[PDB]
Amino acid sequence: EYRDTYWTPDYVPLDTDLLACFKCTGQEGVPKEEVAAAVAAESSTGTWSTVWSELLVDLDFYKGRCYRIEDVPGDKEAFYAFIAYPLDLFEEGSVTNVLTSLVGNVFGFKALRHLRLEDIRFPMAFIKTCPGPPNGICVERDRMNKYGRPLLGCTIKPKLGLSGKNYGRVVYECLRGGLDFTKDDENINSQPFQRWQNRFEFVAEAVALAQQETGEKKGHYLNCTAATPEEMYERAEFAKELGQPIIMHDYITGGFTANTGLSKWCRKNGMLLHIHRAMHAVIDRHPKHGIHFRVLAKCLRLSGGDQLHTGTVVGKLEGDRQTTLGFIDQLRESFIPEDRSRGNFFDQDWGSMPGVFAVASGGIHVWHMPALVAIFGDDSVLQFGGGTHGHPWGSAAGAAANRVALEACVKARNAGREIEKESRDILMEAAKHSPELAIALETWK
Amino acid sequence: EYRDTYWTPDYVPLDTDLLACFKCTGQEGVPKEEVAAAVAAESSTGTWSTVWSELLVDLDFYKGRCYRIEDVPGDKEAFYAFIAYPLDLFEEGSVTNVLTSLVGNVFGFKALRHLRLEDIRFPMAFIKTCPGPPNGICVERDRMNKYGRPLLGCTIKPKLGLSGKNYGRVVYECLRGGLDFTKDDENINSQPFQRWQNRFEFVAEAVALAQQETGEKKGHYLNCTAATPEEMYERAEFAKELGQPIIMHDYITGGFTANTGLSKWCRKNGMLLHIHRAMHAVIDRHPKHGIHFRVLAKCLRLSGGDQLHTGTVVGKLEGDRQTTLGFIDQLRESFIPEDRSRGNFFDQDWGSMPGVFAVASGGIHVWHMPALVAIFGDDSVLQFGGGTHGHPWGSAAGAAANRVALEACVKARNAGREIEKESRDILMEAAKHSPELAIALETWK
Amino acid sequence: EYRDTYWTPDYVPLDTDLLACFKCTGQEGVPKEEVAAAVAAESSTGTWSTVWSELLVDLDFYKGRCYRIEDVPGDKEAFYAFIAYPLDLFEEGSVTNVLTSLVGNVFGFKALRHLRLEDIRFPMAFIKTCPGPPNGICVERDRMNKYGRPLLGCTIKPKLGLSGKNYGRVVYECLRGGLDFTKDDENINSQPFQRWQNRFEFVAEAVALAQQETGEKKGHYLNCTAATPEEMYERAEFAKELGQPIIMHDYITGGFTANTGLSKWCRKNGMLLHIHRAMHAVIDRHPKHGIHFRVLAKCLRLSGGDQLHTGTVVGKLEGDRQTTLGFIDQLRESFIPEDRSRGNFFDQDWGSMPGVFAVASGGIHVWHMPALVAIFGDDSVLQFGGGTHGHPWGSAAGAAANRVALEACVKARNAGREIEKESRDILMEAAKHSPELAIALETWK
Amino acid sequence: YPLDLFEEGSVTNVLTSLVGNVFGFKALRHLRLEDIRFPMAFIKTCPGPPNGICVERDRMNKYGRPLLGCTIKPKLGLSGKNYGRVVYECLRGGLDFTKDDENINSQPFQRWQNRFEFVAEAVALAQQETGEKKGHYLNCTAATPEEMYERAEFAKELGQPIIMHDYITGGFTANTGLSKWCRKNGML
Amino acid sequence: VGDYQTVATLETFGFLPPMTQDEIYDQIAYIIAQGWSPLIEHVHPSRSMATYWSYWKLPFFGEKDLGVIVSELEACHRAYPDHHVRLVGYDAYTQSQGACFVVFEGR
Repeated sequence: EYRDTYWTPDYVPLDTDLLACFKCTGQEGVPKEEVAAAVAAESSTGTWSTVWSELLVDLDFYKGRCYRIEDVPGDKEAFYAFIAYPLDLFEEGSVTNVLTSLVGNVFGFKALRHLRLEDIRFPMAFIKTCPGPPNGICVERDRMNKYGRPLLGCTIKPKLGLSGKNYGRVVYECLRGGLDFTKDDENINSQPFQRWQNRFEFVAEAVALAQQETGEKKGHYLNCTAATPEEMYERAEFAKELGQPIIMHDYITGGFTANTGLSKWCRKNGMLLHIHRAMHAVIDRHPKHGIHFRVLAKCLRLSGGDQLHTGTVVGKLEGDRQTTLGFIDQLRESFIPEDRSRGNFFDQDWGSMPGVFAVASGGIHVWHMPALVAIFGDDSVLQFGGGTHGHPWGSAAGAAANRVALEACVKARNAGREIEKESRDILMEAAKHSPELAIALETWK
Repeated sequence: EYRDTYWTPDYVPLDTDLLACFKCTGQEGVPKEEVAAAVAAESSTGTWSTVWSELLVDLDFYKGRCYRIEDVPGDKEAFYAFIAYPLDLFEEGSVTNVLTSLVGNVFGFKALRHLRLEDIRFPMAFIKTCPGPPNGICVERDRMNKYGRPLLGCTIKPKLGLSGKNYGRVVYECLRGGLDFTKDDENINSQPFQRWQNRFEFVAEAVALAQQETGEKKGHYLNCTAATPEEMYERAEFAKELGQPIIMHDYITGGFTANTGLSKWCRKNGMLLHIHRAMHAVIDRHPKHGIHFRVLAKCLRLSGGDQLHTGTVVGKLEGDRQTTLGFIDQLRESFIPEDRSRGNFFDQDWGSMPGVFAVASGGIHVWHMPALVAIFGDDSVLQFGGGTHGHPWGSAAGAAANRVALEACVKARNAGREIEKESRDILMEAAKHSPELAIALETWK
Repeated sequence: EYRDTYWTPDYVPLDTDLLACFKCTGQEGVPKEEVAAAVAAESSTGTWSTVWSELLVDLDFYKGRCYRIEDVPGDKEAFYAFIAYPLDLFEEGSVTNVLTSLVGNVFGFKALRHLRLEDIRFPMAFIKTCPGPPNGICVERDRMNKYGRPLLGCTIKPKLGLSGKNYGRVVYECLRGGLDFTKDDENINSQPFQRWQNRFEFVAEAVALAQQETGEKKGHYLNCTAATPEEMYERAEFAKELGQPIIMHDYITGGFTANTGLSKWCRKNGMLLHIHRAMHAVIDRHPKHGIHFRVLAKCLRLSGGDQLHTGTVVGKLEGDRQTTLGFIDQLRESFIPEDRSRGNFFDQDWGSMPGVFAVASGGIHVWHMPALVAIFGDDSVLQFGGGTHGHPWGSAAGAAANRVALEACVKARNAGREIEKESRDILMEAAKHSPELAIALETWK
Repeated sequence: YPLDLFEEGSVTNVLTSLVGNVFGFKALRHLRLEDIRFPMAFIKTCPGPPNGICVERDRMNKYGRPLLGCTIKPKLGLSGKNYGRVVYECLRGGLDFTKDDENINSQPFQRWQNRFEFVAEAVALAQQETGEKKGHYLNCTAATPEEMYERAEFAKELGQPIIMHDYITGGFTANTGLSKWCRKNGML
Repeated sequence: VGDYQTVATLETFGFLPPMTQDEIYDQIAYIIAQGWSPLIEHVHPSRSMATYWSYWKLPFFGEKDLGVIVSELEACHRAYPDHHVRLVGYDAYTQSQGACFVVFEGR
């Protein structure tokens, strides 16, 4: 029994503590308080019998406190548990240390059928310790001089096979159509068919040419995720020398340590950082067990970064857009009030620490854009890899069609109109001056 | 429909291909071939309609091939799928690239209820490209001059709170009892109560003192997982200057890139590398979805490393030790024949690339040791954090008791005896010369 | 008039704000609220007429708030003013930025006859951001293996004129008498009569010889304050190579930036940092105007450092030891309750950030030691430059006499005795085994 | 050949200018380079051997007799510990040196760092036991000059007084660079 | 109750009392059963921290008799009755020491 020292019936968390929410399912017919206290201890302290060395350090002060067990709305065996953590249990600005101390060993205890990390309330102190995003939302907008509308990206299709020249010319064709950015594929950094130096050189040349032609500050997302941190820094500095204003990375596969180092280097060198969520589903695909994507989003925002992939939710699955908009709030706003429907179990304030852009990509094209604008607001980016490329008139025409669709949609939204219902009229009116938009809307009606 | 170009009814994999096994569960009443082909394509290629740029590169050659669907023994909705990959789809020695290309986006497709990566057959070429473990099993044994028996470690309890002097003296007390190594806690790298420099200095002094006293080459696992790769390399080089022969790291939290860089640095500087599997359960706790721990073990062995945590399986859960011994085989042997019971779906050969030590820790003490020796063989390490420390006579006495228990057990095993049954007689005979062993066996009978 | 927007009659400070106390004396017959609001604005915002650019940033949020005016006990024209500061007005761990934002321009306003900074309540977040002392009290005790008693130093007299060999042999003579440390003179770093390299080499040799002879870990304070930071780092690294465990610096003359850099280097290299308060009196000699020494002590503790000079208060001036003990509390304890008599106007908590040793030197010798032990506790160091050197039997004999006096005094204190009254009996009993102590007590009765 | 037709101390340039294209002319059934008379100037330009015969004898304190080496058999297959103990057994018998095999620099069965460490330990032990300054030939011929210099400096740090190289396979440029590094670092 | 004094032990069966001759027979029989090769090492106890001990006659490959091993052990023990003498089983296929422990401890 561990409730007596790790379950607190009347404790109130301190404003400097780290508060964690776990959706817990113990074995059948077990005390919920006991399993919650077991989880809390397994996060900090665990012994199989009487021990000696724990009397040389005050275990009372350096221990977690589960202070509230609430009944989950939908399952009476699953319950939300709120565990506190003294500030001293972590490193000053190490998201890696937070993950190690939170999920390092708790998932291995046999007395828990399922465990899911739901929400984390980071104290203001720990947030002020971490480097945070190198640029921020408003700073990125200033560096790109783009406002009024969300930004427009696209993944370079096919997933691989392109040489440096071919990849560069495809990126140029996508970019010259008014598209804001292009992202390299998450699994493509350096290949036998394509060495990264050639791709970076050709894509920098293409970006410069498109920037000169269209009269707009443009850029492409360059990937630095690689085998070693030395190679990552080398590629990042090579991109810096080539005048490219943004680079991209995979923080889960590369690592939280690598992501933090890359963000610090970007701040030290004045570079924008794009991030993709590769392998996030392996942690959040299961709706009952694992780690919710909001926790990963919080960790990435603390570790630094300017963009984070989300999908929207819509296009294939109407789903539960409430919690998606909730993590969007946690991505953009400095403070977010509690919202059980949005999956926000704590009053979380970020002080004046700049937020992170949201990335919506995958299974989307022109027909979805009004709802995407409505749900994601103006602080987001939309990527249409196949849609822009699969347009019969070419990638440039597809990008132009999506750009004018976005312009018309944001104009109608600024007009004070409910875009979701009359979206068909909006797209028809836009097509009255863009035949490529008309044929695109015809393709995927 | 994607079967026509991504399902191969009669294709035989090439010996240079990368073969992957997925336990797949599509939606109810869907073609198993179609969902397998969808997974295979989503690993390499995906388009929502007719596309143009894919005619500039031969999609036929740069595409995966799912070539075999087998019925899972236990579920008729779940099925094993074997997907091939041309060698060119990856980087020459980047486990990060392998993970990005394998699980980067496949887990997000709505047409799959569940997906689990089971087994990977790495081609000999890709294995020869990767740096691999810096030292190897036999090389570590040579550098420590320890043979005959498995090695004995222990985690320093409590999880935190110790100053440099206190941590160093606790490590010295644990080490002087014949214990082989000690591992720092996975979530403890640098803390406000303990700066890493002081811990490294004091633990190096304690290791030197214990090595002089006991007349054996000893060492402690030093952690270099930190916020930035620069700090990691700085701490590793500081440990190198202090004559410490081994350092430790968390490869999942720190990152595959960071782990590969650390292993390359260890090889370049002649250092041993210890690794803990923090956050592995978040990927393998669910038995039906996620990534099996054998895949992560393969990835770590390719990325380099000398030790990997496993538990045993026993102590709390008798479980299915067959597959555990299977991944042990994949950790130690150069070649492993196929074994469906052990979860080995491919004839995997590592050439002459040295293996990795297995680490068994957590929920174990003196009573379990005979079975641990029987299942893990001689190429493993046993850690008893609480058991050695919680011994009433002190950490040194507990470590000595575990050491003599291991010596007696390996002696009886070398004698040709079945240790599992007569284990009680073995431990009584050992206690006939070690009263600390007797009281320990009394404590947790 | 600025009260309307910079005087808050009912505002309660936020727990993340920076709270400052100013003893203010405006011109005769002026509104106290108005002058307090003028000081608060002059710390953040000041305009001579209507302005435009302040409407592009929310001045409401980025402005200080004076929230309490209290009547000073002793003057009705002087009044204590408590001004709040939003956390965002400073740098993450820059004491230099704090000083610039607090006293950068406020002291130049004509509407204030006198202004004195009394107390600062640093938020927990800002404290967690700063590097802090590199080692700490307990860590220094561990690295020196000295406990039970306060430590004993001495300044090397005369103030200058010594060559490398002569300085080294004088330091050796002082050290071999049981003296803990010796401090170089604050104005002596590199001279035409003595180049710093020779002094460091000879003093390192002497420290090594004395350490071998006396069988105790000893050291001397080496000064790195110089013309350029490059020279400072060079001398610090030279001392590191020579095995010297502590270096000293003048943080006011050298600068807060230089002190912070030196402390960071000491933490990165595992070095102890001694600090002297040269030119502090020019800021705190005047009891009605300037900056109180408690503020400077807080700033140094935040900026890092292991020792700080204080005097005691006694020896020449019985004075007001209450506030001295107050700043001692602020130097040692993690938390200090409010005490108006001790000059502590805020409930200040340092979390678990290690404190700083107190240094008592100047105008003291053997006769004062019991009271010094009583007032300074065990976490302090005592320096007797002239007293140990001016002893007729030599520096070694004087140091031994002071050492045995300290041992007897701390023994009697541990015995449960009131040392201050029976101090004469204590010193006579000590002299019953130390004739050098007897003659010293005879010299300055 | 006029002196100006070559580089000041480049044997590589000499070989390029001497046999670069002459062997391809059809009007010659056979051609064989027999002897070369190097001018004193060109010899004075080249770095030359880093130590020399008498200097090596001084650094080893061995005179009177020729020196005695042996190749470590078998050609390969040894681990770091096994290679080191075999070298120690060969060295402790009064043998002057041992040479690694010309085709063995870094192998999947044996990484060069382990071999260098173990052989340095064995050389130190044998030197202490026999009371003579001894050493083993360490190979630095590798894929890249950076790796060659890294291994040479690692051997220098381990107190090994001699390293070995294959000048034809590694290259005349690599050999010249290695010799210059040995002179700059006092290595045989 | 009571303390455990630090003891200069001898590497895997340095803690247990010295092995009996029948136990030596069993150990060498196990070494034979694993396909390893016996090898005898003796060294002065002052140099126990060295990496390579003074080896006896070359390792016996293809030798499957216990009696010759025992005779060699007693002969080497009589050669240096003050040195530490241990027996090591060498595995050719893995280039490691399959099993090793001390047989005779010096005076």
